Amino acid sequence: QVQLQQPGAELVKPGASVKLSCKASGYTFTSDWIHWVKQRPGHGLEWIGEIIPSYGRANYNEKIQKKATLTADKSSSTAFMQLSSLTSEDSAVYYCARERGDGYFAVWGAGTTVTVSSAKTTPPSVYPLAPGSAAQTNSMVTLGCLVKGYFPEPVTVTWNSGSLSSGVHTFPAVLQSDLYTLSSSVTVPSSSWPSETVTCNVAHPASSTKVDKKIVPRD
Amino acid sequence: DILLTQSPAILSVSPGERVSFSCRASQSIGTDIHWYQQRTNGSPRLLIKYASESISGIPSRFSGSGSGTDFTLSINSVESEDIANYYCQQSNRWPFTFGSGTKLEI
Amino acid sequence: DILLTQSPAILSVSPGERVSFSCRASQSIGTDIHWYQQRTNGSPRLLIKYASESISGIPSRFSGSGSGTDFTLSINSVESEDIANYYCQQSNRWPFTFGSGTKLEI
Amino acid sequence: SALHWRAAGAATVLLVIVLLAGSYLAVLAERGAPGAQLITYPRALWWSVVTATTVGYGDLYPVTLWGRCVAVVVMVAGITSFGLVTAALATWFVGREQERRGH
Amino acid sequence: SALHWRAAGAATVLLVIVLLAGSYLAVLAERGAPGAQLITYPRALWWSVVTATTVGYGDLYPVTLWGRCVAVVVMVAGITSFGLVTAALATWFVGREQERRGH
Repeated sequence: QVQLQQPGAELVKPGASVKLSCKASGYTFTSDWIHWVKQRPGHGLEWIGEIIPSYGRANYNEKIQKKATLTADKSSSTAFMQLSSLTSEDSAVYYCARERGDGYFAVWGAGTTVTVSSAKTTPPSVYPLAPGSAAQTNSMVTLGCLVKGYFPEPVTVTWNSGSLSSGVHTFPAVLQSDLYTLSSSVTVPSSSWPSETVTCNVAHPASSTKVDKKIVPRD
Repeated sequence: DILLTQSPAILSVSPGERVSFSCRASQSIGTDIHWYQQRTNGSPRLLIKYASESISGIPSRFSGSGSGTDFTLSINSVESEDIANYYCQQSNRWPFTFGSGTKLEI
Repeated sequence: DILLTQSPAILSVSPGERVSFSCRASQSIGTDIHWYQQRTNGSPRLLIKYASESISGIPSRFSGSGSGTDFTLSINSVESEDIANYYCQQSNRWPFTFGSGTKLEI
Repeated sequence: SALHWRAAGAATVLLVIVLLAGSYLAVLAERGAPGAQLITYPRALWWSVVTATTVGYGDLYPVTLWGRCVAVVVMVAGITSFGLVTAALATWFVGREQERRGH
Repeated sequence: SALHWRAAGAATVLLVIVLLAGSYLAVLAERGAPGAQLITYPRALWWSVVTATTVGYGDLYPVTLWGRCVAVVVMVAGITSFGLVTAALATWFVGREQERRGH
């Protein structure tokens, strides 16, 4: 490997500031520019600005209200963007990318989800979903798990720590009285359960919590 | 500032068929156009740079073409992994600008 | 002679909201565009020169942007003192020409 | 190694360093100026050759004060280098002609 | 101070005065001619360097008879100055080579 490393989330209060970061690795030349791109939920990409760490020289998108201030620490191979005096227009995902000075973004970060709200950070409650005792199975069987009462977004839901790729849906969160809820679904051959173990792992970056929860048939 | 227009916004094709996404620039930019793929909750991913040049990692299925103001990304034999949002971006003139983007839909 | 088109002629915004005035040039003029404010019975007053460069005296509230044929003056958080007529003017080619102008109205 | 051939050679190396520094510095100078085309390193390098030789096609040129100041140093390094080769060739021919006249 | 280095230096100062007078006079010549871009002093100065060096990008050029007459004086001052430096370098090298031959 991962070339650009970003935090997964920050909550910020209306009128507060925040300092996003980006740690580069792999080849880090003098010629390299770090870019910042802003994607609001269900909108497209917006170029926000660029810094050259070697010279520390920075340019900004002047087509929008200036919220950003780009800084680089050449010792710790790290680019920072100070976003100050934020409203809810500023709630979005912010990516860093690396451009070698030939004009295209070769490599992106995973991006930082910045939620600007007056609410408070809540870790999710996680609940198994094994089928009711009265359900005839087939060649396959659908299990799931219920991540509810978290703020802010996002959460990351994996099945057996990444080793279960096929058969997985995660549904988009809904928002109830300043708390989010989603469900994830997994579908395994019925033979392979519960003989072989099935665990949902649920990271919530804004609260530093990561919980596992095993899916056993119902007692 | 250069204006990248991507029309249409949604593109519905049948599995196995050829698909073309258009990017029109507001003024001539040579071949200084690059295309990104963004899957649901992924980062963008370079597919094509300089209009037609391949990035290794990328199915040969993906091609691009065009020069001046008219650019086209093509996927010959669309498969389910192609469902995503496709963006164009220019490096001809400061600053770099993006297209509004196009959802592919099978 | 270059033709500066300012549309729309009147612009109605609510107090505290962001406002944008457009100037389109009949042919590319780089950034050689400057904006003036004229209050009821005042002289014009330089606000922005060279499209985005600030004049000291001028609330940071005022910004400009644009290059080629498309230019924009922005007032982030319109206040009552902003009520005025806004004009663009080009220095790219002889002679200097003005825009038709835009009334802001809260 | 006579002075003139050492100078000719020195000017050749120095021109190459100026083409490279000038490419880098022009890009740095020009990004941030809306409409600027002189903003990636590979064609900046093409630009610096085209300026140093004085061909000046005009496909690319700087539009900022610092881009233009950089461009002036590239023009002058280029005109001086190539003039310092002409002067070194003139020094060779004059010596040869003396030797031939029997002088 | 030998002649050649005094002349080289004189030509450098004189070129700087011609770049400045030429910027001023071109603007004066060009305003009043519809479409003329050579009409503000800062880029006129850029134009005068680009003409004097003979790079001639063509981002700017005069379109009036007097703009063009001014441009001809800038071309010629520039070509002569830079030619007078080449000639002064050639004078240095020839002397050095004589001294080395032991002459």
